Amino acid sequence: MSREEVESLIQEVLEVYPEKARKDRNKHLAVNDPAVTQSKKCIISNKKSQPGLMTIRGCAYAGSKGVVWGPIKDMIHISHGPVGCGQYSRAGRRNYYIGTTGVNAFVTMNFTSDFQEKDIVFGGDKKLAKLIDEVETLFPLNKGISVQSECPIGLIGDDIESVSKVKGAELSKTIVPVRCEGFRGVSQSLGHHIANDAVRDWVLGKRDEDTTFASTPYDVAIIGDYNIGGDAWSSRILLEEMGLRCVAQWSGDGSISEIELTPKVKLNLVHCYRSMNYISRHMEEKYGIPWMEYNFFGPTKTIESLRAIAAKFDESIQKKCEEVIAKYKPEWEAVVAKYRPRLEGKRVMLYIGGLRPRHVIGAYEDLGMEVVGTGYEFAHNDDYDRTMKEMGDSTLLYDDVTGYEFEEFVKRIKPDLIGSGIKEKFIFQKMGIPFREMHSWDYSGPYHGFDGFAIFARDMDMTLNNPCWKKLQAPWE
Amino acid sequence: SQQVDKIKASYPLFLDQDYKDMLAKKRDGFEEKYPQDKIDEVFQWTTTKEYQELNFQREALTVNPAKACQPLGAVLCALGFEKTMPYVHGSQGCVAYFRSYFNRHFREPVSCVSDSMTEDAAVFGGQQNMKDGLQNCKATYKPDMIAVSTTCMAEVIGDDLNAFINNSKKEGFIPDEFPVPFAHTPSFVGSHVTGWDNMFEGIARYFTLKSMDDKVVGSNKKINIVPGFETYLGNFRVIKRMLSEMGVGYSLLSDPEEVLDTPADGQFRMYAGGTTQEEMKDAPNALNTVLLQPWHLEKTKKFVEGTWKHEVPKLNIPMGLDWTDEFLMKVSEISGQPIPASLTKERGRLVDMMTDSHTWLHGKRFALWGDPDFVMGLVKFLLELGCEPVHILCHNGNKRWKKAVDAILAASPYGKNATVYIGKDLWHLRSLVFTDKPDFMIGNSYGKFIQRDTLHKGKEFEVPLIRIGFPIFDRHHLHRSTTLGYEGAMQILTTLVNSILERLDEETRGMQATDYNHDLVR
Amino acid sequence: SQQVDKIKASYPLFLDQDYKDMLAKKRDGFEEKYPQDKIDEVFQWTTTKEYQELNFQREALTVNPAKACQPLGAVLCALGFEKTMPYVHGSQGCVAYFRSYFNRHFREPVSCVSDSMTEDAAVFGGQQNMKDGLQNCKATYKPDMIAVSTTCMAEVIGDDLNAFINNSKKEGFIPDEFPVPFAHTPSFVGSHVTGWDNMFEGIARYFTLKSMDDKVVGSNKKINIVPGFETYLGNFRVIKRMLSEMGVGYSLLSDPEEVLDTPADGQFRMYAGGTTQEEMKDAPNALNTVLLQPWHLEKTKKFVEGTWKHEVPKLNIPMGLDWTDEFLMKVSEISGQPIPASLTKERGRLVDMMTDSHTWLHGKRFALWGDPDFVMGLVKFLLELGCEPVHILCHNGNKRWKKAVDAILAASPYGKNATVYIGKDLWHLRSLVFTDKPDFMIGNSYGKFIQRDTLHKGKEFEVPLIRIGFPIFDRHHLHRSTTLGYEGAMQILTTLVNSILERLDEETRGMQATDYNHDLVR
Ligand code: ICS
Ligand code: CLF
Ligand SMILES: [Fe+3]
Ligand SMILES: [Fe+3]
Repeated sequence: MSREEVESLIQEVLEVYPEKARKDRNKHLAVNDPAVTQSKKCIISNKKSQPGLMTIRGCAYAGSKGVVWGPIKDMIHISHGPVGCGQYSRAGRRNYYIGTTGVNAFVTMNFTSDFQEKDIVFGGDKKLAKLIDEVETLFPLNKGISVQSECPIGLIGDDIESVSKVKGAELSKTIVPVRCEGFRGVSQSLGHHIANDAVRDWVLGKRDEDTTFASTPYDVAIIGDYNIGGDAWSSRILLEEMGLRCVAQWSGDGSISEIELTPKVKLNLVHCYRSMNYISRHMEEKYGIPWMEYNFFGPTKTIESLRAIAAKFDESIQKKCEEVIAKYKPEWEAVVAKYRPRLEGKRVMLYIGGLRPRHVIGAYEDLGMEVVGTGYEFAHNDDYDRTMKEMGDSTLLYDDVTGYEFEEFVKRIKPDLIGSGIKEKFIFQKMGIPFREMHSWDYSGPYHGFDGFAIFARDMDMTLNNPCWKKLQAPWE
Repeated sequence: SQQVDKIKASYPLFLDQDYKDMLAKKRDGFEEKYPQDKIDEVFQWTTTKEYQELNFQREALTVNPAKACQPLGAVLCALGFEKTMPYVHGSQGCVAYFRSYFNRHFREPVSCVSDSMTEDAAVFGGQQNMKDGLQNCKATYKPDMIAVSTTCMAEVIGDDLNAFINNSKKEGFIPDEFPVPFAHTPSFVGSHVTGWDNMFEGIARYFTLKSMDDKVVGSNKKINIVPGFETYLGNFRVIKRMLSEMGVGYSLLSDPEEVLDTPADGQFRMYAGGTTQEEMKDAPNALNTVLLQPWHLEKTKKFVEGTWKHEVPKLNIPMGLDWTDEFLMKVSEISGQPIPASLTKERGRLVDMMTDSHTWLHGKRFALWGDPDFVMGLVKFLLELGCEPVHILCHNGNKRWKKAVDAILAASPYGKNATVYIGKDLWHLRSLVFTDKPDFMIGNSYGKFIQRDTLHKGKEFEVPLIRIGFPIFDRHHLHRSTTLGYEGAMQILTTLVNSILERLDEETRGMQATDYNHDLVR
Repeated sequence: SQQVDKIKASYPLFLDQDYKDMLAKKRDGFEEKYPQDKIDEVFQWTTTKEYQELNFQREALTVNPAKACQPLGAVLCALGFEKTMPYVHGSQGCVAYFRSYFNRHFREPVSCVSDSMTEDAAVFGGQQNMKDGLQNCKATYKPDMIAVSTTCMAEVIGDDLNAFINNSKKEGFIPDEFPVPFAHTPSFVGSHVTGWDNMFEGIARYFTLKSMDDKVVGSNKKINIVPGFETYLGNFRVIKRMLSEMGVGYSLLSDPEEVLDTPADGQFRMYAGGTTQEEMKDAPNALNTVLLQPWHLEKTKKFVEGTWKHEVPKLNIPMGLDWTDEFLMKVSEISGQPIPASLTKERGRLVDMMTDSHTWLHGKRFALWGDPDFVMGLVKFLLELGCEPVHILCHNGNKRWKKAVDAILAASPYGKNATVYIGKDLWHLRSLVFTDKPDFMIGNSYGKFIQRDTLHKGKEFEVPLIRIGFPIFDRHHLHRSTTLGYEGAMQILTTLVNSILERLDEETRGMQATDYNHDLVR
């Protein structure tokens, strides 16, 4: 509630900015109105960041190599360019997989061209060809190669597409070049689109003339779940217990074969709209496969999504869904009974770029917590159209919030908890507000499904109610 | 299925029967995985000598590098000055990755800004980006100084910072007297330490190049200290303590230990401590300047000798016993102050600890990697303990450094088996530790994946890892330790001897199998 | 058979096939060993709850005790004074054990003498032995003070120390002005901490009994600090640094840190540092006396409050965050010196580490043992960290201390599963950790066997040990660590978090089995 003083608070925070920066940043801060279906008249997103304001956004390389292509385990991903880009992104994301690392799985590995000045000056393509030959020599059990280009590759001028075609024809193995340069796009959002285009153009249509796969009318495909801490497995066990068979996972713990076999699926289950809606729409137009969004955050959203998914099949699937709901009711009911009293009525601010802030709000509300402010660094206008209904009235909405803006909002609102990334974790831990790392689940999890709800509740109780937060002020101060 | 009293995280929740069955169904149905026999055969092949030869015939592909890019070191250098904002002219992903890396290592907030250059700046350059970024950063975060480095994007398209900054100053974006030092830090040249050197040289040249008329060497009777790329707070603290104990006036340049160790008391200090601009202006009045890590501080050495007219001593990093003694004696000779009894007592205590633990350290084989100066100091100290380095790795080393390390090894009977590798990566080190098994590894957290690999071959082939270097991610508050001086040598000795003792204790824990050597007293 | 290039010690030489065959032949031929199945069944029965009931029904048998006798603590107390020779009135065999214990823990030479009483002295007393011992020790080792302790045998015989010392004084064996304090330390009463208390009270009474006329409280504007039985040098160092850093005049009585950390510079110093005799004489002139370890300094407190007329404050051991704060505030109130910014900066940094590590520290179960004050402060710090101390054991504790710890536990929600045991030994703790498994154990090296026992039941039943206490025998240079104050809190926090993370890394190192949780960043 109380929209007037949050409006005036926005005005006070926007006072330090220069005129141009103030004018732009005024469009990205809004007061939530749940009765609005078109966010374009209230908030503006997917615009460039103002220079020198400590934005949290990344690059398209992070949104392509580190997000979409990275979780695929049996392929080798070459960070084409200088070493640092692949160095800082190595094993930083907890996309879980099962495989022998260095033999048939290469997720935590860092393959890079390691460009020098002589590569910046004299071409670089022949180095790419020699690198592909060496990769084939030393890693024979890989099932594909992707070349994620970094910033200098486009700048110096290079044709990685011809090298990919020539070496793929010569070695009879798929090579996917991804022009995921950092300067392309204002955030990680365009990296998702570029990676989806690469999958569509070089991988998805491989098994078009093949019909050796025995498909059943219950086939589904999990798309947009990247198995953070085992999230995709927690969703998969619920989907399999409902009578469905999943042949593909995009892309957490995924494989090249799952991606190739996905077009033989009767229903596309899209968890993350922002990163895979492009490929879902393409597969709907080409192969005629319908797709829907589902939510597995908390018990209420899990039950709703399970019933909605079962509604697309025959009656046996609905009966199985009822069976699994009845089976898992006492578990989450006990978790709620144990943990809601400690967390009832506590306010939380969220800032995770992309799909997670609208999705997590139902899980928070399940434990009696209220979200007072939210925002995404890279989300588009359709995401803000989707999230306005979820959020409460006269609550704060931000888009690509700067460090100063977020710090001032947190100091004025004074929430009981903040869920965000590593770049702001210690900032707010210094000021004495409990903090949770939403992007990595603070090295815990999974949080999807009934099995993940218990871990979610335990983590939030252990962080919000920790005694260390009561010793910030010295007794003699 | 979860029990509300014993809630399981990913491990060991995904070890239940239902989850195992689900994963087996997934693998058997829709993965086309290779047979386990083939996987085992290829893994055993990867640990052979022929595979090592194939691995060392690499020229284009590098797997698991042990170095970063220059602007990371540039930001680390910029963080060490009072109320200084690191600014990276280029894309924003670079700054995001730098901040994430430093946050994960130090577990402290890291402040840096970018001009968010994009396709428009790729086509038409980033002059407007620089102007707007400088104005916005000064207006919002209110720094006394802005320290500008470059992203590889800005380096390839030939964006020159001098003209951009002068244009911004003369068009009213920032005041003309506002200090904006700059440096060019291409990511395809050198590594992070090179970026640190470039940025420090840029700042020193900005503050001292145009005021060399009234500067006389020795006027302020202090000694300048340049630490270099340092990620240990204890390394700054021990140098300050040792220099203040001798009564030597000093001036630490680019020390970020204050901003990187802010207290948690309900307030967020975005700036804390650091060297003031006055000490940078008065730097060439010092008696001399000492470079703590000279192998990555060569360009700043050229600047100091050519311009400041300082006879920079030829000193190694103060790691170990001999090199710390040489550093102390050189500082005493320069400053004219005698070494006090406290430092003699500390050195005697270090020698006592060396003699107490010499039995367990003799003949141990080590495979280490890191930065040139740190690796050289570590190899030297291992030679003074009777230990035997075997595989010495430096991904950012040169021929001169390798020759110096070879000369150091030749002057000790424990360096015959030791071999130095430059330009190699961690995959090469995995092959080396598979074919020539040492006792322990010494390096950053990236070596942990090597240990697991060895454990897959067998318990008797496992090579445990000791976490000394940058970055350490899997452990907490190890950045608070020391590596330089007698204190750092004491800590390193304790870590090594206790790792050896813990390994021995683990190997002899089976009852009625090997517990006869499970001694209470070691 | 031994290879000259690779020589094997007992492990793994005795794992060779010939040695294995010879051991099997011996066992099957002449040992008449029980069948292996019977041994396994008995071991399984020893881990059950019925065995725990039988073991807790013990009334006369003590197995694996966690304490020593009084003269050990008395010798440690005597070592804290300048040029003081610890003297033990009794047989010579136990002095050798004291010296061996302290040599194995501190890894430093410990000096002590005995009069070597024999059964001939048993039937007629040890008066002549005392005379000859005093004369020979004074002539040979030239001390400025001799502190006399009693072996249990001299206590059973009933030798009067005062009469023997006076008789030695008046007969010319020792000069009449030579200070020879004495204390009665029966080994069948209390434990080593009680011996420390007895020796300190004896020395204080010797030096400040007959001279209590020209004594005014608060004359010298200094605070007396009594450390008690302390085996960490870092504790003395941190107390001294914390007191001197805020400008408080202090007087550390019986500090041994200098004599137990002498440098190795080619010469042997039998005495070094310690408390001066004039310091003991000027003790009653202090404004107040602070006892760092009240629960084993009861008689010292009685003497101080009854003779020195000092209002001893109601202070706990400065371990943790709240208790260190209370100690600092009490010292500031007594001395009138405000707490400086450096101490609050250190407190903020410690809170920073707690905030950073609470995620991994929360909910873990610990079974700890040790001396009463160390155990109680460790429990308080664990409760501050959100940790669960489930099995609290103190062999030399009393009902008063148990009630105090129960009151401490009841004030925290994390003490719901906490049980305090007094008078129980390490076999009881083995049964406790077998029937109610905690996550970790916290104690001295004697717990290293319990871990082994757990590993025999299974890997999933193993309880790793954390070496914090006295004595630590299997690790090197752990006596230099800090335990009291903010610095000690940081060290303990780092040790606990890194032990937890190391256990996780070991558990998740299985390739294709559990390596899905082998996170690089933790
Ligand atoms: S892909 Fe996106 S920033 Fe949808 S780039 Fe990012 S593993 Fe976030 S809110 Mo890190 S659009 Fe996934 C995401 Fe969400 S890396 Fe993960 S946590 S659900
Ligand atoms: S936005 Fe993205 S992550 Fe940034 S560079 Fe560009 S592709 Fe890469 Fe890697 S190497 Fe270092 S950090 Fe950059 S400056 Fe040159
Ligand atoms: Fe921190
Ligand atoms: Fe010693």
